[PDB]
Amino acid sequence: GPILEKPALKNPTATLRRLLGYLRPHTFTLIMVFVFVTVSSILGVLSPYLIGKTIDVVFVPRRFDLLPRYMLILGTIYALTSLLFWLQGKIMLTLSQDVVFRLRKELFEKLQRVPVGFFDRTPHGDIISRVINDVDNINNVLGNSIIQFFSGIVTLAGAVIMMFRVNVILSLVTLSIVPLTVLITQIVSSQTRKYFYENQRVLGQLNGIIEEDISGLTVIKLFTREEKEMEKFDRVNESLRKVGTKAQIFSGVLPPLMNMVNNLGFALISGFGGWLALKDIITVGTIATFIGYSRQFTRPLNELSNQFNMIQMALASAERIFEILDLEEEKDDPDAVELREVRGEIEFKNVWFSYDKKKPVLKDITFHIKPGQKVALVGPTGSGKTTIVNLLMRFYDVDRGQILVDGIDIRKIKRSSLRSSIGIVLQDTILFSTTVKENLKYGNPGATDEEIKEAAKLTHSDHFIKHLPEGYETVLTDNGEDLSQGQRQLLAITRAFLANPKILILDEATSNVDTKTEKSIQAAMWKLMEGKTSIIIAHRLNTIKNADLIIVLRDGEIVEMGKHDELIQKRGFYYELFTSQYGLVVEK
Amino acid sequence: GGGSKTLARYLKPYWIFAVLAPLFMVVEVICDLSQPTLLARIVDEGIARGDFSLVLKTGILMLIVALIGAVGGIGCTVFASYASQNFGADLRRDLFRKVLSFSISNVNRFHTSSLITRLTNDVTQLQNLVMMLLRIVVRAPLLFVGGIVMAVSINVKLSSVLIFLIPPIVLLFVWLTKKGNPLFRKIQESTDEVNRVVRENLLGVRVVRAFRREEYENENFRKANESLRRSIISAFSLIVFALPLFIFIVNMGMIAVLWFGGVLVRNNQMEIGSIMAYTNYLMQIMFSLMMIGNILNFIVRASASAKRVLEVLNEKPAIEEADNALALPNVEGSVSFENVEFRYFENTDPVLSGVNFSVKPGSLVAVLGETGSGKSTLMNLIPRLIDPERGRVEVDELDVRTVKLKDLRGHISAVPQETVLFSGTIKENLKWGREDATDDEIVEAAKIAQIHDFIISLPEGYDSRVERGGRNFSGGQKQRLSIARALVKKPKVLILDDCTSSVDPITEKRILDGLKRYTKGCTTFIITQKIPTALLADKILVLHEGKVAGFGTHKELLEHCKPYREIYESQF
Ligand SMILES: Nc1ncnc2c1ncn2[C@@H]1O[C@H](COP(=O)(O)OP(=O)(O)NP(=O)(O)O)[C@@H](O)[C@H]1O
Ligand SMILES: [Mg+2]
Repeated sequence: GPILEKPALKNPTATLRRLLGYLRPHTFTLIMVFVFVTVSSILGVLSPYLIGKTIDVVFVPRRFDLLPRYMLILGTIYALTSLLFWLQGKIMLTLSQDVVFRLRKELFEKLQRVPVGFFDRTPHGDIISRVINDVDNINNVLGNSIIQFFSGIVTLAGAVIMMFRVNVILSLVTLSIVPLTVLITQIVSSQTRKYFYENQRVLGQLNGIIEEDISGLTVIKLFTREEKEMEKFDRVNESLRKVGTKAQIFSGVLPPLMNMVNNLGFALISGFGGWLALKDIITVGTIATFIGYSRQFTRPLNELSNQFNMIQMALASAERIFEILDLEEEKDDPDAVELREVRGEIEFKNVWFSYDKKKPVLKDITFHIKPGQKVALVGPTGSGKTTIVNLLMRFYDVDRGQILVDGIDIRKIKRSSLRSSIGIVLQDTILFSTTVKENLKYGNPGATDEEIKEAAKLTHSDHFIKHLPEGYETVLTDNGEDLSQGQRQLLAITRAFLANPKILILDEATSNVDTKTEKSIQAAMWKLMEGKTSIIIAHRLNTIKNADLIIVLRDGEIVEMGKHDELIQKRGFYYELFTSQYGLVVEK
Repeated sequence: GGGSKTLARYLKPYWIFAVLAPLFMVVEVICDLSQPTLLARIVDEGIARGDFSLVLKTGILMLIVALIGAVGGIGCTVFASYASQNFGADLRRDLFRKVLSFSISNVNRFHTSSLITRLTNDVTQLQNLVMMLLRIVVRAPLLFVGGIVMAVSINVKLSSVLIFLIPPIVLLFVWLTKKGNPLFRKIQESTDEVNRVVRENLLGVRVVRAFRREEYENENFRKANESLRRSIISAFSLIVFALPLFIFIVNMGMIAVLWFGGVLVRNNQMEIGSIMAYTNYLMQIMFSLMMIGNILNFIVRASASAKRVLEVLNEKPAIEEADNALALPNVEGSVSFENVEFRYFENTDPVLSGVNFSVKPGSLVAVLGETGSGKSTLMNLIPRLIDPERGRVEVDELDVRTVKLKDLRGHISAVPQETVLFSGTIKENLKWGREDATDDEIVEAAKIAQIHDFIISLPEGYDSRVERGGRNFSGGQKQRLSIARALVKKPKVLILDDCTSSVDPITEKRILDGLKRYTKGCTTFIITQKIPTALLADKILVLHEGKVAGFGTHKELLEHCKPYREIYESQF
């Protein structure tokens, strides 16, 4: 639709040189198409000539022995015009697609080298649509738009130089309609834009009212809001009625008006062509030729104006894609790992971090974990027990202080080794739309289907897995929507178990599980935590009791530490959190 | 039988517009079919007979027909704009009014996502379809039929060339539609698949990365990337072969006209000008015939929007207030269920069964149970959002089905498990239960709701802006905001379905304690899956597997309810 404002690009030539860099490998093929477009566009301006000349040589002089020769010259010229259209058409089809195929390849490989940070900062939906739109937007131009712009320009100039050599006055009479076209086109194009957007505005509002009221219908009824909500819809709707009309009118008067100038042209060429013919100045067949140009200025001109606007727009898109392809990737230092075979000891030393550099989230966090000891991070949301997992998995780098495993800085150890030595289950892990077998294999690729049965058996997953339709090969479409959340957490645990990381940090939700699975879950936990260091999140009453160490966080700081019994008797903040949660003992 | 509702009624009120739209079209099509004939008249009766007046007058006459044709095409578009617009307006209104009346069991049929599209997209399609019916749907066919008519009138014999040109074109259209349709759908499969890989990689990126499986995910993406390239070349290669072949046929058409027309003029049967006018008509017939093709492709799709919209206009509300429903100027807060049984769908066994229990006004009951026990269902019966399949539900010893819905719903006040707010100010949201509520009264509620201090910290404060979804606020203050909204209503029954999930345990305790003193003479349900929160209530209703397992106190319940012990063991 009507562009809002011309796109603001930065050094498009550079991005053009760069975009054309994807075209260099197949240059010969491009030149060929360009000449194909050339020859075919000319061949088409010749048609109205020959036909007019055939009227002049065969028909009027009445010599039909010549008819078969002209009618053979067309049957051949036409044949090529379309032979080329099909060539220049298909030649680009595989070319264009081959280009964006590369752009996609690059963009995706880029998606896995680019810091997790970018995924957290902006919503998933809009970064994908904006990227795929630019990728498509560049497809259109590179594949079709560009050639049709060049085709139409060779056609335009051709038909014009031709007309002038045949006749000047008649040429000037036909080109008389050009100013009319351009002027009308521009006036109608401003109204169409104005109301398009004015309508888009009112429509978006009305639409929003619809999406929210249907999504929150229950609430709307609970509060008896129908009358009020109906009126809210009404006032907007009645203004969409009035605007949508204007929007619908201007967007639709151009075709009739462009037609009108096409007929005004026909008339002129007819009323002067036939009046110069009567002065013997021009020939009749010449009129037929000029008639065949009277539709070569209205729309084909606009298509030139619009195809130009679509090419700029495409550059902007390219520019965006290029900037994304230039984002710095995550790279390990030359001297990092590999981590020696260890049991895994962690340590924080005056670590300061914050997603938003402005607002601090952690602050002077310093502690020490011992190989094999279960640890528990407790606190009220807004603490930092969550922001811990990331830093330790080096999804982010610490701003102050330092972290180390087995006595080696986390920033001086290849992320590859770190991620392999550390495991992670989250309150919100993510299953892939695949066979449960494949999901559980995502950790230790190459693990047999017999070893996985035993492994999945030790975490209380084997039972409900066979109890599924199609056993292990079952496809978990839409990321496990057809499973109970408990059963998913179980699977996530079984998966994490197969990676067998020396260090294992996990966060096990308990909000929406059935008591049955609940036992299966905590049982699987203990059989997942054994034999290795585990940093658990505090939701389980029975894990903060067996915790070799509890470390209470608050407002991004370590207020207390020590075992449960120590912390409750200390009358500490831990006591407050615990008694204001398990102060149910008043009953007993 | 589904329903006799029909969307032709939305156009009727504007029939006058619907009749001028196409009438103004003919005036154009005529003026468009006229041009090529007046050209033949210039050359075969002006130039050949050498009288300037003829050419001059029919030249001037061709100009007038161009302008009149202009007033034609415009008047059409103008009038069709009006008709199609009011059509959508009227259609959209009723469509919205329907949805507002829907019970939850109605929204159950059409998933909520489809409802939105039917009221937004489908409405525009139909709007366009009506726009289309009144312009090109009249245009193209009239140019096609009128074009053929003119050719036949110019010279019957030559028109036989049409009989040869039309069938192959029509045949081309059919072939493409029947070979390309499945190849375009095939593209749609390959595109979406590309998204599934791009979405999952953004979603579970930490998973992927942590498992050092990126390499596997590239190889996994390439597979979808190639499929897209492949699926597109195939489909679009057909397209890029059709267009040129179409242009060829119409071009050979010209040939056939100049060649066969050539003999007719030799045999002194056909003038030279009529040959020029024929070549034009020849084209009009063809291009129109191409437009007619495109129209058909759109119609079938448009038809699907008609069906979806009609289904909605034909659905009946599953909850209806009886004719002499009882007015409830007040309610005390008695709430009872007698042999209540409930299924959401016929295929599944009962979600609730043998539900018998009562509650006296002013009570504070906690409804406890594991996920999928029917707690929310059970509560949704009180405000008549759903009806029992078996048994009844009473409020103040009255059958809810028996009383006015505005009254009943007016005295009840629920805080839904999934919180939703609406566009406007926070203060507007909080007044949803009372328009005349004073500002102080709202501060009271928000204070109890432990949210007044969050609001007060906002630059705009109470006049602060609520995004369309309530997306700007997180779960916590959104959740708390509705508790405030719930309390401002001044309910005689207050349902709190997991209204703590998104707040700190410290904040939670304060709200509930604030209720005890503010829910003065208010029957209150605390729905939750945790024993700690259940213990704050005077008595505990326990649900397990859709049935009431035990109703009493921690002491009683611990000894009597195996589901209670089962829950107890799970948390301790
Ligand atoms: N709108 C619905 N349509 C069809 N089935 C439903 C719907 N809502 C709930 N159910 C099913 O009905 C059963 C009970 O539902 P519900 O009362 O929502 O559970 P609940 O006890 O509130 N669980 P939770 O929300 O986790 O505390 C479950 O098995 C659900 O799968
Ligand atoms: Mg619930």
